[PDB]
Amino acid sequence: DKLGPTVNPTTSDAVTFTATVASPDSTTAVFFTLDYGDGVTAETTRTTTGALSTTPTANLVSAGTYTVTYASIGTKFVTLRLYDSAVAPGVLLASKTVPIYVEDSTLTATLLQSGVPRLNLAFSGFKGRVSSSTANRADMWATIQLDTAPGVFESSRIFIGIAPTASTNYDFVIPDQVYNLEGAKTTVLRIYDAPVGGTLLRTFTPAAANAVYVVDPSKYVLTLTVGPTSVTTADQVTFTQTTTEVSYSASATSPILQWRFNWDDPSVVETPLAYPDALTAASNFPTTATAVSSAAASTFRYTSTGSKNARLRLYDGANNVIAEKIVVITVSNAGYTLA
Amino acid sequence: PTTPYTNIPTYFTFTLLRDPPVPPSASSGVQFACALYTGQNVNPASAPSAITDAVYKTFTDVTTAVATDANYFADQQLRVVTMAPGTGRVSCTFPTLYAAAGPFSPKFFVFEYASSTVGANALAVADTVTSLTSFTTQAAPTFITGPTNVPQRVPLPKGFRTTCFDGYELIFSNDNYTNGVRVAVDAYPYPVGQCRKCPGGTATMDGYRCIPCPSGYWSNEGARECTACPAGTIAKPAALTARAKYSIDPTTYHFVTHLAMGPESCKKCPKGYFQPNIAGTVCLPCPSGFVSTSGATGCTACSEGTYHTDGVGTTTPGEATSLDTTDTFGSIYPIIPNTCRQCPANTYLPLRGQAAIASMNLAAVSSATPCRPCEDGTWSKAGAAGCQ
Amino acid sequence: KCPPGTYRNTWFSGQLGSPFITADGVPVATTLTELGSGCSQCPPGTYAPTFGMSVCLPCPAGTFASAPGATACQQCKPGTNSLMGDRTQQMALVVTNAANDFPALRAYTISGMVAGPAYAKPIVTGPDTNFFMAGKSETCSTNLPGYYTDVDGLPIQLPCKPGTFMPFDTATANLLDTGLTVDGTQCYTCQTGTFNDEFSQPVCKACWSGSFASKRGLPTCEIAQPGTFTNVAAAANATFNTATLIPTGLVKGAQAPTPCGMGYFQSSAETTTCTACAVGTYADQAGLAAC
Repeated sequence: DKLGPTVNPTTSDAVTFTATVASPDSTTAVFFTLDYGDGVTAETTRTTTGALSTTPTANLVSAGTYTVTYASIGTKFVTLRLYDSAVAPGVLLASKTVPIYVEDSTLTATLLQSGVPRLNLAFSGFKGRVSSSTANRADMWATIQLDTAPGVFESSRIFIGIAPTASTNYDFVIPDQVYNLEGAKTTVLRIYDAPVGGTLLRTFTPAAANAVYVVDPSKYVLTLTVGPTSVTTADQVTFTQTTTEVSYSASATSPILQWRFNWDDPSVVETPLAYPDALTAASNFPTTATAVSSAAASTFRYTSTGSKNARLRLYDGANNVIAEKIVVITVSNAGYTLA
Repeated sequence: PTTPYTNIPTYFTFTLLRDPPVPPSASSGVQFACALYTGQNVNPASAPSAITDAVYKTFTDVTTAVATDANYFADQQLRVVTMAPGTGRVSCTFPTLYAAAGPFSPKFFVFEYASSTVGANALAVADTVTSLTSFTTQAAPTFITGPTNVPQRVPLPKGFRTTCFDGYELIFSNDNYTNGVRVAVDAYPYPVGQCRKCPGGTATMDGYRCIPCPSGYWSNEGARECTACPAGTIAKPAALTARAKYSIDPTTYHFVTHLAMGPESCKKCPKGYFQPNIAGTVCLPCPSGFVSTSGATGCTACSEGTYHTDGVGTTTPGEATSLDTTDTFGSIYPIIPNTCRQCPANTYLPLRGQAAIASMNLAAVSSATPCRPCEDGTWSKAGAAGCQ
Repeated sequence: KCPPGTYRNTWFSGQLGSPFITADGVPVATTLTELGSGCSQCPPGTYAPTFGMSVCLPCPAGTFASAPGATACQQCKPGTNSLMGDRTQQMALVVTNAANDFPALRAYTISGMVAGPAYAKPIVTGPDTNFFMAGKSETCSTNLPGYYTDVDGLPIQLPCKPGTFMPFDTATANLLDTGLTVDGTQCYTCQTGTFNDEFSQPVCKACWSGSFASKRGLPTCEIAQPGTFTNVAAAANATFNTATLIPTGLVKGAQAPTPCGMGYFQSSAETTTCTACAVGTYADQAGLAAC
């Protein structure tokens, strides 16, 4: 395997290799050599192995100089080859080949998630930028892959476009994709040159807490408890912002979602989108019940004598609510009488 | 096989063999009189008096019978069948109607038929009967076995759809499905008929069933006709695994193990195998002598003065790499030798495409190369087609 | 070529059938095959009419094939329908085997009004996880109470039209004349003093006191015209218990207009009680719109 950088290597970085050798049949000494896809660069010599046996032996590149810097980007076929004797040609016992993808350093690819992807429900709030450093670039395809789990597979090839000129960013739309883990994911946006096979050009990474997280809307529980219900148009309903507790109750590490409340009365516009109490932007949503605001107390009087749906909902990014709690309030004007 | 249904009119077939003495092609046809008695006493009142063939061979002439002759279902019937020349096997067919249920014992006899007369027991020795296994008729279940039906002009509230359209199989769910991807969940009050896209490997026309493709082809999630795999490819269906919790959106049905999801499944053959066809369900090992190159459509014949063994000693052999077989396919396509070798000095190959004959046990008989001693008084300069 | 009713794939053999007969809820590694050829038998839920094919295709909707070696699929019975899992399994909300969670698929999601005074949009909440018709590796499942199936072949179970109600079973009903039995395939019309403004309803709601209903199978309550009233006590829509998602305790409202007696009028329509005529004015006959 490639012991070097976990990400697909670029031209400059240069890779190291792990290759354990075992032998459940016999415990003798053999000599190994390493061909590289670009054989011009290097042609390793035959070095001795010891014992081997059923257990794998930490071998090959321990403190060696087998690291090779590639020149062309593409798929290179590294070739371990074992020989019995240290004379040319000897006897080739086995030869395992491994492909190593080397990407282009010039091309850049960034993934944006507009909103928080919900569970089950299809999430379309994705977007991709591809800034090419070269002047002219050929047509290019991309493949979203939701997770690194074995069950989930790479999607179909999407034709992102040409990116023909300059070093300007070229947005491409990404087709819908359904998640199902209700947990943290490792989204991978791969980019290919040709439609079928060809070569790998870039592989994006969630990159340290910008990872796609799947959220179950059912888990959220929000209480409203806003004043009375049967009061009349004269009486003022009291929003107690401290009493409205919002909690996720599924996992500790979830993204934050600004809340917003509506009276459902045309008189007053909806409340501004704000964060829960004593909580800043880009933090974990509280697993325990917490007020929407630290110290607030609203008083509202409904103008019209109808059924009012006082509704508090959570937004994030795009205006796509995941958690809404509505409460009905009725109004009557016939209770009064004068004589 | 033992017990037939109660009231369904059951056909009975009896196979008769004439054994290696099969009447010659150049001859005249022979005829036999197969006669049976079911056991029921619905038709001509009483059962046959005795078991002997004498009474049996005079039951009724039933060889020709219309369905509505009132004899088409006779408990005891005798028919006459003919063997044409050049065939040994004969089938006797008797329709039987069982009015009531109960244990019955069918008695079958066979007689050689000649010149309108019935003969003796066609089986060796006289008065031997092949008594069928006594059965008890079971109830007759009603089940039409055709395709799916469709109801005409039935009222449905809003979303419920009797028939989805091409590339969307039918679903019964409350959730708000659009196209095949869903939009909202728990929108409709009750559950209703929606349409899903269908996963990659599958492809659906006229969608109630969402069918995976035959191995040859490969599909995309929402296509009408499943796409053909290229000539020099295999279309290996990637393992799908399964759903573990019964509360996770299923990709597809449960019996479905593997699917050919997308063009990437169409892997290309390793060196030494060619794939001419378009289906390409299995790659074809190139025949002896002929040599391939990567995913090949046709094997190229090895040139004169050369044979076909491994090429490990030589430089740049065209051998299949471990990657191309173990990693992509596994053990179904091992590494077979693929290259041409020059026979050494003082031997020559006049013909093209004779490979090195192998041996499956080495310590018993050793394998060699099919080049020739180069008749005396002549030499050859390593690989040559004619000795100088 | 392979014989019809069987198959062979190079990438996989064997059958994985009946994954809803075992209590665990997992398939079985069936390897049955026909001796002469050796071709693999079709997995339960498929068939193979042609002689040669690699993959043998799933049973279409409204059909079933319990046996592995199926030549073709059989149309479901007139009563029942095609849907993976049995009725009880489809009607089960609780789970027994925690690991598999198999006997917990929630396919009903009924609209009915919840136990207690509340009224919650469909009682079962969350996405339906088990919904396929095609895959049918067992006997045809009986029909969800709300729906029905008239003809033998039917891909999806059809909902009962407005002004009708199919109860779950014969005995577990609310208002059925005692000379009939609900076999599923035919949907019985709602009884006098009920309304049904939607489909797939296992029982139609009794009209709220004000509005009444007289005829049979009425999609909407009839407005109590001015000049009468409609008093009734037991006029409460049935209460779907969450334990078994079945309604109960439905009692019909006032079938008759029951007009306003003499000396008592009702100017306003949709009213439960009758108002006395004011001083100075008289009501000569019963049923007078105004004084």
